[PDB]
Amino acid sequence: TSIGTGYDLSNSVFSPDGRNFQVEYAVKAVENGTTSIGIKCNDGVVFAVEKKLLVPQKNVKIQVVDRHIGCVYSGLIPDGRHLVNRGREEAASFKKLYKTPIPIPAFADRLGQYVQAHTLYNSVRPFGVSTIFGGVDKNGAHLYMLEPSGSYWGYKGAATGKGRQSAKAELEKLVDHHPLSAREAVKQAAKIIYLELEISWCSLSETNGLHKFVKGDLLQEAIDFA
Amino acid sequence: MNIVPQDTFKSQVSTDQDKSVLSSAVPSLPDTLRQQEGGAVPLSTQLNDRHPLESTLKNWETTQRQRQMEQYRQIFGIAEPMKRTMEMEIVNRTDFNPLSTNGSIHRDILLNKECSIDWEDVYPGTMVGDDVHSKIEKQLGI
Amino acid sequence: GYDRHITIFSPEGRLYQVEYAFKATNQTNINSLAVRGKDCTVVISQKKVPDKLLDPTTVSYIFCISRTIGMVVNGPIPDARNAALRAKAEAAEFRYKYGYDMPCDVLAKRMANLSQIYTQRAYMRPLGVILTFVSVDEELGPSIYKTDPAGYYVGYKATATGPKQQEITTNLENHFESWEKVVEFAITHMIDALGTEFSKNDLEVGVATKDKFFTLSAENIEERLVAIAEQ
Amino acid sequence: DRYSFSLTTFSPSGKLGQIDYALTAVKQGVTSLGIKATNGVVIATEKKSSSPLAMSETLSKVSLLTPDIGAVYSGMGPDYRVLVDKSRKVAHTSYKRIYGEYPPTKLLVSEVAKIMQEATQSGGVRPFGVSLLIAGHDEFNGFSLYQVDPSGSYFPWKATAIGKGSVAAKTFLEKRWNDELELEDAIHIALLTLKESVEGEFNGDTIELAIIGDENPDLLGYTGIPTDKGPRFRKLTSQEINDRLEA
Amino acid sequence: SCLVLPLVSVGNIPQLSIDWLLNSQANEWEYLEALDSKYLVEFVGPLDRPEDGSDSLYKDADMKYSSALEVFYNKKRGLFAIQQRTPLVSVNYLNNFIVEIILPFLSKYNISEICIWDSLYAMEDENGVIVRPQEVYSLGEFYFVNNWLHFTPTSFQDKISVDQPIFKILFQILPKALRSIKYCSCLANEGDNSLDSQQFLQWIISQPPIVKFVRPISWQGAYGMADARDKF
Amino acid sequence: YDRALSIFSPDGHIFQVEYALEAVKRGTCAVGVKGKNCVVLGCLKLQDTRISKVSKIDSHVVLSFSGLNADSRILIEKARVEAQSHRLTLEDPVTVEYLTRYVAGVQQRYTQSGGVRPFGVSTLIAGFDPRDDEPKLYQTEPSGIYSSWSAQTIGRNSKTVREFLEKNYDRKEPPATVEECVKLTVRSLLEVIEITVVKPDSDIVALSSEEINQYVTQIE
Amino acid sequence: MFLTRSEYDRGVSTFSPEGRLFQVEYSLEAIKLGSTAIGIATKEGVVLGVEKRATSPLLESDSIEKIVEIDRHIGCAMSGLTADARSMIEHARTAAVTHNLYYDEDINVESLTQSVCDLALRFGEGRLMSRPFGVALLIAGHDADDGYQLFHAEPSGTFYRYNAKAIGSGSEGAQAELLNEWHSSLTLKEAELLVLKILKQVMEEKLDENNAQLSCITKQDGFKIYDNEKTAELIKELKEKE
Amino acid sequence: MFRNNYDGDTVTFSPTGRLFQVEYALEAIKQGSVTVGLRSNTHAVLVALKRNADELSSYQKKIIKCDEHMGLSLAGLAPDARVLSNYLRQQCNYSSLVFNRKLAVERAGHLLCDKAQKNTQSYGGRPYGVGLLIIGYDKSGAHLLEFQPSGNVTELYGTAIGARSQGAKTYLERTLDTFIKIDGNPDELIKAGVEAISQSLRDESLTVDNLSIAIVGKDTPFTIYDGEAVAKYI
Amino acid sequence: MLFKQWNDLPEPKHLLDLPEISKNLQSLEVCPVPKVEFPQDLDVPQYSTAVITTKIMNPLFPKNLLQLTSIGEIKTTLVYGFSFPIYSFGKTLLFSMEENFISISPIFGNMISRSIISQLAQFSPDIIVIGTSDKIASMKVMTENECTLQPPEFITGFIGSVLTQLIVGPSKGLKFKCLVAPSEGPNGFEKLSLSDMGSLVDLCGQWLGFEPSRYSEECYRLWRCDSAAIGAQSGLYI
Repeated sequence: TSIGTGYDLSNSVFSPDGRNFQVEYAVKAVENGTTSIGIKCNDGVVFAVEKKLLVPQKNVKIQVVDRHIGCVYSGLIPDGRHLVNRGREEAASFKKLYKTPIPIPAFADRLGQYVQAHTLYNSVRPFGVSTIFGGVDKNGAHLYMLEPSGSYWGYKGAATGKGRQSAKAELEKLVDHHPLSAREAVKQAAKIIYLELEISWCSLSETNGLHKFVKGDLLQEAIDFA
Repeated sequence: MNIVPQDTFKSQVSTDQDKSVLSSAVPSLPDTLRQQEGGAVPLSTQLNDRHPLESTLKNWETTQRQRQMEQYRQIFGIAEPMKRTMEMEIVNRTDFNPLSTNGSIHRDILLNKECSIDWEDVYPGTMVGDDVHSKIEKQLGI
Repeated sequence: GYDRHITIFSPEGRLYQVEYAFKATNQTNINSLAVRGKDCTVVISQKKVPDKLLDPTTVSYIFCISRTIGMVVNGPIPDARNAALRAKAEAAEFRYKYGYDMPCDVLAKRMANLSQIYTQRAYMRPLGVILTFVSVDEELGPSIYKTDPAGYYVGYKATATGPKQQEITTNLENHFESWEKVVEFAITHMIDALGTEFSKNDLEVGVATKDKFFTLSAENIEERLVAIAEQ
Repeated sequence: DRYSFSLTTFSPSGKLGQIDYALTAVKQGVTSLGIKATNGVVIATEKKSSSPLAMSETLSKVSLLTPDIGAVYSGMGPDYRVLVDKSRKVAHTSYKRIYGEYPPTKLLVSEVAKIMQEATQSGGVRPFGVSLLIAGHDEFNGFSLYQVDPSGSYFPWKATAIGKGSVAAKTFLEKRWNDELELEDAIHIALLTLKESVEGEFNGDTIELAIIGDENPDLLGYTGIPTDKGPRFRKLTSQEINDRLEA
Repeated sequence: SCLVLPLVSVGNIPQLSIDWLLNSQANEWEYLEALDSKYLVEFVGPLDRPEDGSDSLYKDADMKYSSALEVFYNKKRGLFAIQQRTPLVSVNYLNNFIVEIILPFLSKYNISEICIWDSLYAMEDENGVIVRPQEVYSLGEFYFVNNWLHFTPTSFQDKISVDQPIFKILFQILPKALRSIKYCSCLANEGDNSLDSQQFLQWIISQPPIVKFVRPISWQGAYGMADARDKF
Repeated sequence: YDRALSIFSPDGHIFQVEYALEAVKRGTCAVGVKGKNCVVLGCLKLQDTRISKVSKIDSHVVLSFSGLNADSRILIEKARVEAQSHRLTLEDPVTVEYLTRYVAGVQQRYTQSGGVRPFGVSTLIAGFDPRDDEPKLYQTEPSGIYSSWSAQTIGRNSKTVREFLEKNYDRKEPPATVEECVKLTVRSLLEVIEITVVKPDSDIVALSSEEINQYVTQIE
Repeated sequence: MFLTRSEYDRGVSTFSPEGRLFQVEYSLEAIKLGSTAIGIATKEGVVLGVEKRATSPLLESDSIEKIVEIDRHIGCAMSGLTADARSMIEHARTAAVTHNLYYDEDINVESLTQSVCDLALRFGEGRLMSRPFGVALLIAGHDADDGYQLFHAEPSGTFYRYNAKAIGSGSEGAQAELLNEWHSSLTLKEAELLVLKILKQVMEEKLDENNAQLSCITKQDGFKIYDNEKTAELIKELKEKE
Repeated sequence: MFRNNYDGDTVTFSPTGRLFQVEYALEAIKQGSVTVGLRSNTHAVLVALKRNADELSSYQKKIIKCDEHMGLSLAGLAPDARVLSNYLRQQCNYSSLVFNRKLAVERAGHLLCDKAQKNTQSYGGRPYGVGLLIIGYDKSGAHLLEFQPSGNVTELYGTAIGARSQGAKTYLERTLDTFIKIDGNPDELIKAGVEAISQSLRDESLTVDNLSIAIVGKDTPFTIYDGEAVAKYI
Repeated sequence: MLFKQWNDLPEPKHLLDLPEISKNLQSLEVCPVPKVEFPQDLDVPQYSTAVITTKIMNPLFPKNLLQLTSIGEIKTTLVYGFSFPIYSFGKTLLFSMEENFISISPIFGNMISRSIISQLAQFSPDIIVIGTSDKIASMKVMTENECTLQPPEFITGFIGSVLTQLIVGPSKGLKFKCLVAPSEGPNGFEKLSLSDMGSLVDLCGQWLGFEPSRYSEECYRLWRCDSAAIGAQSGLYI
């Protein structure tokens, strides 16, 4: 049973099966969002999304939380914006304190704790967003997907939104083919999205370990591959 | 990130700074009958030559708590102090008891004071305004 | 009525919302084992990672809470990580206040009292996790304490947790020099109870020694499995 | 949000529902009992365990509140544990720190009852789902035994029992109690009552028993202050309990 | 011949179960007649039809509207179903509604049994008629607080409560074609009872199986029409 | 829409205040009559008589009430505290309008949160301003509305006693003597005795339970 | 398709499906319960008038006080839940006196009614009050900036400049007849007689100096409330217009 | 129907993830009157059709000014418009007092976005239910931001909000190629805006009382034209 | 707010708040039903048309523009004794039910609609119905030849009773054109947007035969100066 009538109209309620139906409904909110994927390279990570009076150089979906770490979310715009800004605050405070880029697992932890805290009290609702974030790191590169429950894990690839199932299937076939260079992963991300395009990547070899947008020549080459 | 309470003196003073005890006839002066402090004679200007310790001992625990929250913000991030504070405010705001002086049994657990005594515990220390109704009005802000 | 949404008594005298918080602890299918040697404590957990895309490096339900205390959590990872941060801050505060390393059972008592808070305040939900603390105490030696969402806790000679915990517990009752032998013993009994020949990545293992708590790396679990397969 | 409505309220019958349901939770709890002798008090209970792998030595159902006062409970163990912590703290703060001596049993019982009652007024908490038997000695009131219920009502008893066996235990005590019992007679009657009340294995490791008696200077931990008084509360070891059971 | 009668009860579970029944078996059911809305809240709406696109239950050309209260009949089974789209204006007029709507219908079609379908909000059990509450469902019957209806084992009810069922069965006991009463009750909660009503109908059919449940197309508007906006 | 103070009815009523006025309608009846020179107020076997419903708030101003007795006693205590607080902060005794305004403000204040019950009491405030001799009579209501009246009645029988006063009072031939005010008051009460007479310069007398007026009016 | 209860109107924060805060609508209905007030602006002055509704003949009409001074050149007529009107008038008076104290300058009537509406906002974000006020204020005054001007303050926290406005019961008819009969050249005397005529149109009891009172703003004289003698004289002159 | 259960607060999602209570605040904009905004590269223009409650009443002030560089347009709830305008102007001021720098328009918009998001997630308040158009000119040139009370902000060349904004927005979508080039000739941009707002009219025409205009640019601080000043553009 | 009140569980929504007829609940007796008397002296046959509306719609019928003559009242009894006037103008009869969710339990409106329709089915004039529904998303035209209501949409309240008796019941086949504006609020307190008001006048003036410009302007006055339907919307929204 997916509805859970009588245990759903308030946050923090456990149903008799121990399910928090408000959390399942916030997950179901993610299933409506723009299909978005991330791919983990040998050297880095790449993110891609499926997405007239808008100023086009200002209409951007992938959010750089820090030069160290890139972020893409799906679900509720304002919840995504809020979580992104909270993460950017946490990254900036970590950097001010410890004079180093925030380790991707520490950032992930801080975000998971912030989201999870919104599951504890009836006076707040879970975030209606699932976020894929990742970047190059002192220990390599990490890709995380943070569900609205606050559950998070590292991934070799992740997809969210309405197309998430087919994206997951194709990204899993891709992983089965490469048990990737930044170039190849960019091409495959473009393909998976095609299966407007916008891409960004972070790799030690090809972005000096910073997060950067994939734009211009390489974007057109990825579209040609797709 | 303080050990000794630093911010410990009022920067601004006014006859109206003390709310809930204002004259209804002239909403600019204290109500010296409702104050029950022994007249106006405890005029606010007499808050002078305070004991050097008092301004630090009153708010020592508050300063320790603020340092603890700061440490949790630095190490664990904004989530942990937020959670702690939300729990604490839930406890404080749901425990209403106009007759008991005693601290809440759960407040002590959250503060980790289950096995701690202080002099504020040992020494927990009126014709007008002592009534249960005055406490109701303070708590609801009537 | 309200007894369904908040942790008040039902006419039966039951806190349904706490019993339902117990059922949340089995929503993950992981099960786990803890055992005591003479001078070490070992905790075995399953690591179910069938999803090709999921990175098993990150998927751990065993948390290092202190130099000498570790705990494994059964139940959803967000609440497990919350409990972990809470216990870790409490162990550090205890060390700061009392000048000696927090005993495992005092940390268990603290976390159980917090769970009692969550079972008694109307507006705080119970946390929905079962915590098993493992340590080698300097007075009591190796010891295991497990804490429930109800805020019950008791010490154990060994434990199992999760959907099949009865099978492991009964195997341990059937049963009842170095920590590597104890790890191999616990793994062998997990295999015998559950019927699954584990891959090197089907398991995660934590060891508390006299000096420290540590988690095994995949190459250490690999060599333990090899040493098992020698027999 | 400045207010929270009272969770405990009167029903049209005039009965406070949450108090009735806490007393029902008490009725559901495992049997515990206590007995005043002329020269002591017994308190005893079953160490029900969820597994044989649990360490019974950690199932401290009986706990010292003062060297002269001890408590046992039936019902929600976490509530009992928090109440014990608070009762110890209040025994020190309210009394030992003021008068330099431990409270009499009557006043510590009154303090516990006050703590339990206020959970019945609050709109933030449910009442505690436990009743406590508190046994103690006072220099003036002598040996005393009180039963505190979830309402925070308390009464002095000669003997009583609470939990599942409560009614049958109270009848066995009422037929077997007399005003001349010695502490060894009270211990024997307690053990026989619990043998009749316990379910399944009855042994010195499934039971625990404490007494209030004479001072035990071998439990005082220091020598040379001759006016200073060893604890009167003493938990019996499972060895000693088994040696009783062989009677 | 048999009748089912959906009460306007918590979660609307009876009415939702009737919509399930009619739209799942829509080849077997047809509309017969309106019944007098006199005691009901007035209601006018379009013709509902199965979301699978099968033939509509309404068959006329110029019936552009649907009544607050309507009767459907299963041609194969001698089986009738009232659909009630609105509550009574007054619970006291429940007596008048029974006496002036139901009995003249039961007689007009010599109906031999009426199935009263109900849902009880567990919080409203001030009488204490709930027993073995682990049972989600209850079946009472009668053949030609009060103990007039006989409840089966595995029913959550020991006795009838002083509610719309007692009123109905009282004013039924107080036409000769009628031979037995059935009272199906679901222990229920507020919310989207679509699935809960599907499961209630399943349990009724257990205690003519449905090969596939189909929603009415009207239920497709139950959450509005679209998101249609720039905020996911 | 009945179950909070915060909720307007769709027709703009706040039913929770009308239910407090219905609570007033159940309280024991209190009557007040202004003269030209005075204001008159009026309203088991084993009761201990030695240990009146008319309560002096200050030497010059008097408060009667109807409704819940305990609420009335709390509001009387607050009115007394305010009277003495004014007399301390300012040298002048309170105006009777100032006192009734304060009382109505307190009653309103207990209406400004859904977490507190409003006082289910209506008060009849009678007296004279210091150094003044215009008689003033006021009513306060659970809403914290207040009004000035030549005569009023509140509580169980206020309907009939008010309909009596509406014809036996004359707005332009008011009773011009203390005995005439007491007569009119007792008559109004006899439609359904305790009487208090307040006079200028802080002169107040509970009228001795003089049955003479009762006998005279029964003869009439 | 079923009829079910919709609770969107039972809470101040709750939007209706189409985005209405229905508790503000019901606050305006509570104002429609209130007794009538009439205001007419003119190039010579602003006139205010109110229905002094009386529960009983024993009520002292001389103490109903439906029109109050806020400042020397600003007055206000109430309708609705008088307790809330008292709170708003005390706020407005405090604002006016404070503006005088701090700026050596009487408040602009627009700034005053802005402050009053800023108060009425505080059922939501600037919370102070459990509910919106059940009172509309009709604020009339004179200032050197804009002269004679009349404002209506709703409990929604919005104010409009009006030439003439009716509030309270009968305000639909009174407003329709003000719209028919108001014109820019209207002199103050005939504006007073128009106010009286509209009151006689909408008052169900016979218009009387004991059940109505009039007021005007005039820069030579500030705010004033007419005595019963002049009100009766004006009512006689109105009956002479008949 | 079932929407009735899951729409009581901003804190319950429905079984479909809708969060109806925010949707209702976004519908609250459709009750507002139409306003248009557009910009070239050098100038930005707002146009608004004001309304009045009755023929005896003045028209309500629909456009405001944060400072001499940026300004704002309102549609929707007047109380929330008041709140947000006071907030945006208290931020513009604090920025100037502490740093002596004109607050960047984009930053001001992000500050509004943040403020608006909070009410979407706590139980007690409600979403602001008001849309805002922000225009300004700074070092980065002319800006136009549309704010939606969901807490969404977009920088646009032109837009419309209010009851029939769809007409004006469709017209602008046909003509953006023309107005963005209108640099140094602001009169033609104002007239283009008044043309755009001449669509979406219903039973009404633009008049010096009901129409309001404002403009800002490189050579032009934020100025509002209303009344007889608008007759140049009608 | 830091917490939601524990006591504020959702109140069940299958029950409506309609006003109960007998405070003596559990009557176990067949209750009386509102008796209605239509004014029998009315020469209804002399009117070609009848306009049936809820009094919310009165701003659509500007008295001074129409010369809306007053006519005899319809009476009811049940004692509650509610009654409301008839009107007529321009060879057209008019009914304005004072609908009220709190006072007039809809059984009264049901019986009044029975009395009206049963009086008016004979010598049948053309029926125009103007009313409200909260379930329709936009203004709808409805007539015997076409139901424009989408399957989720429906009409209820007294105008629903009128439509019910027009469609099916003790009378049948009475041709009508029905116009419903989208509304919100309880019966008797509905609010309408200015878009609804504008479309509603711009349509009903065409059906009812008025000079569109002057009729529109007069209706705009009747809407704006005050009305039940405009409510706060002149001040609540910019």
